[PDB]
Amino acid sequence: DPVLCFTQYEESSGKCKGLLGGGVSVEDCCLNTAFAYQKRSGGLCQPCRSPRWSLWSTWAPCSVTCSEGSQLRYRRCVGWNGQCSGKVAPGTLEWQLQACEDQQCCPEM
Amino acid sequence: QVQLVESGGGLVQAGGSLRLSCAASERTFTIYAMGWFRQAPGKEREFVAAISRSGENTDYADSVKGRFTISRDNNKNTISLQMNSLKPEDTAVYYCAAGRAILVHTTKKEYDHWGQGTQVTVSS
Amino acid sequence: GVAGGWGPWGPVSPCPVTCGLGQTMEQRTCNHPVPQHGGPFCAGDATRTHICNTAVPCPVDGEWDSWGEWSPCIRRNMKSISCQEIPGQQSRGRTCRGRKFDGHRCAGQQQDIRHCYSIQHCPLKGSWSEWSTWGLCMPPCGPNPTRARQRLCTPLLPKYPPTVSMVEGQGEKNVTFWGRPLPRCEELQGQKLVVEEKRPCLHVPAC
Amino acid sequence: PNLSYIIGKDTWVEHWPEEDECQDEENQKQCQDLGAFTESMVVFGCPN
Ligand SMILES: *[C@@H]1O[C@H](CO)[C@@H](O[C@@H]2O[C@H](CO)[C@@H](O[C@@H]3O[C@H](CO)[C@@H](O)[C@H](O[C@H]4O[C@H](CO)[C@@H](O)[C@H](O)[C@@H]4O)[C@@H]3O)[C@H](O)[C@H]2NC(C)=O)[C@H](O)[C@H]1NC(C)=O
Ligand SMILES: *[C@@H]1O[C@@H](C)[C@@H](O)[C@@H](O[C@@H]2O[C@H](CO)[C@@H](O)[C@H](O)[C@H]2O)[C@@H]1O
Ligand SMILES: *[C@@H]1O[C@@H](C)[C@@H](O)[C@@H](O[C@@H]2O[C@H](CO)[C@@H](O)[C@H](O)[C@H]2O)[C@@H]1O
Ligand SMILES: *[C@H]1O[C@H](CO)[C@@H](O)[C@H](O)[C@@H]1O
Ligand SMILES: *[C@H]1O[C@H](CO)[C@@H](O)[C@H](O)[C@@H]1O
Ligand SMILES: *[C@H]1O[C@H](CO)[C@@H](O)[C@H](O)[C@@H]1O
Ligand SMILES: *[C@H]1O[C@H](CO)[C@@H](O)[C@H](O)[C@@H]1O
Ligand SMILES: *[C@H]1O[C@H](CO)[C@@H](O)[C@H](O)[C@@H]1O
Ligand SMILES: [Mg+2]
Repeated sequence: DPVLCFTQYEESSGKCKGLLGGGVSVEDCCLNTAFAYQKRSGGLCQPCRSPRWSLWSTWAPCSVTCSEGSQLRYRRCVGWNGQCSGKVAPGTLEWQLQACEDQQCCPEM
Repeated sequence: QVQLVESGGGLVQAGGSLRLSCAASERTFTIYAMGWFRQAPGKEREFVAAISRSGENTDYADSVKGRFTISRDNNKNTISLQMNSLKPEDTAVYYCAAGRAILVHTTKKEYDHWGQGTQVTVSS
Repeated sequence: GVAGGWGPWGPVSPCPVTCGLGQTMEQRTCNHPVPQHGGPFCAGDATRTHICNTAVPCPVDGEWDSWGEWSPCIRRNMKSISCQEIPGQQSRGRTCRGRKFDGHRCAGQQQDIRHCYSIQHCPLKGSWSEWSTWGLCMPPCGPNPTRARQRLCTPLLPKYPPTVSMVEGQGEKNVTFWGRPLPRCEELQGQKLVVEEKRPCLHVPAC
Repeated sequence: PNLSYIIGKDTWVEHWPEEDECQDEENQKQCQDLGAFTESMVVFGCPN
């Protein structure tokens, strides 16, 4: 399957930087492991390295501005031809839920 | 693999100009992205200007931007560093650098092949 | 006003990489007919950046795996050294995983050895810890997430010498406790090992 | 003070692979055997 091939995977941003060309197959672009690929150009910038878990994102905003709430953060198994730690296919997300508290003042108006 | 020979240095007065040229190996010329470095008396090696394999995308240091203009001759296997308005702080040994770049539009700051260098001295 | 056309789909630059994929270029520069004095320009598409394909995979450097589990702490010809003042040794293993195609090897030592006391399945005196920090909401994105903090019965480790001498050299080494003991303590709210409290999480968002 | 050692029928000879040579999965079983042999003789010596 032809996929856009990039020349550099900017880590910690998930962005495919430096475009090499298009229409090449996935087996040919990932012969150099420092590259990255992007199918359909709608997202999911995957590096050519072995499937390792990416960095955890920053916390989502607190679901309520008052009292105890909850916030999420995600992590995407980035990589190709392999499984992440726990029999996990590439592309699967993992979330963590923590209770937050922005302030202790409520109906101020 | 590739060998670099520099030429064009000399004693120029302050306010004058000097143009450097760098002759590389012809069979492996357009492979390497090339640039210019310098090493003043008593300092570390300083990045000056870089050029991609196309010559379209150029990159310069902040100390030489505006005064210096790097150009690439893809037909005579030479690169040129037009140094206008030479100051006494430009007295250094200018090294020609060769380094592999995958894209034709990517400028580099790290290079693996270096040369013997040329001497540029500016007096006041 | 010199009319400029196109030259060749030009002479090829060599493939600048010995592995995988690279980008050559020829384009078609406006060199055989050059526009002069700022008249017309070369009409068409000058773009050729070509993907050259080398059929040799590039070297990939191997990365370290995580540290393994600590081995049981024994000593040779000393029966079981559990709940005694007999220093032993234990090991831990890693795995260099991912080096293919003449890549660089892993830099470092693959085994970790430390000196230990065996506290496996030993009865000890204990004391109740305070309330721990509130944990995460488990299960996340599922039916009814709940928090969890707890007070566990932490064992009181015996006052043994923290160092040991070597036979060959006079320099001393660290000793570190290892094992799963059985702590003895008074009960708090009807439990002997660990008392916890669950509180459900509020305003759970969609994932 | 000059001294010559004899490799006779009562001499054990074993190959010690170097630091980057133990990263193979075939030598992973053997290099953990050789490393623990040194510390049991340096720190504890020979029992009995
Ligand atoms: C065996 O394990 C113990 C740990 O259980 C280990 O102790 C280590 O001690 C060193 C040195 O004391 C510690 O390094 C410290 O780091 C902190 C910052 O994290 C500094 O503030 C410390 O500086 C002060 O302490 C020194 C003396 O302790 C003073 O000389 C100095 O001027 C400051 O007052 C100090 O640099 C280290 O954190 C621990 N823990 C480790 C390494 O886990 C001991 O070394 C181990 N023995 C062997 C042989 O491995
Ligand atoms: C975030 O800021 C707070 C100060 C409130 O203004 C929030 O508005 C609503 O307040 C009620 C309490 O009456 C809460 O149930 C909710 O947090 C919220 O709907 C505002 O969202
Ligand atoms: C050609 O032969 C290959 C077997 C490799 O040894 C190549 O070296 C590569 O050079 C690039 C720099 O452009 C590095 O990014 C690679 O890590 C390296 O494998 C050689 O050119
Ligand atoms: C996310 O979790 C922690 C950050 O708190 C780290 O172990 C790591 O950065 C991971 O990606
Ligand atoms: C989430 O938690 C706080 C923000 O509420 C910070 O420590 C950090 O941004 C983390 O990602
Ligand atoms: C083992 O050692 C520490 C954790 O104890 C880390 O440096 C790393 O996780 C390694 O695998
Ligand atoms: C060995 O050391 C401790 C157990 O005492 C833990 O951090 C872990 O189980 C490791 O394997
Ligand atoms: C925990 O249990 C009781 C409190 O109920 C006490 O005897 C003691 O504090 C122990 O640590
Ligand atoms: Mg005896």
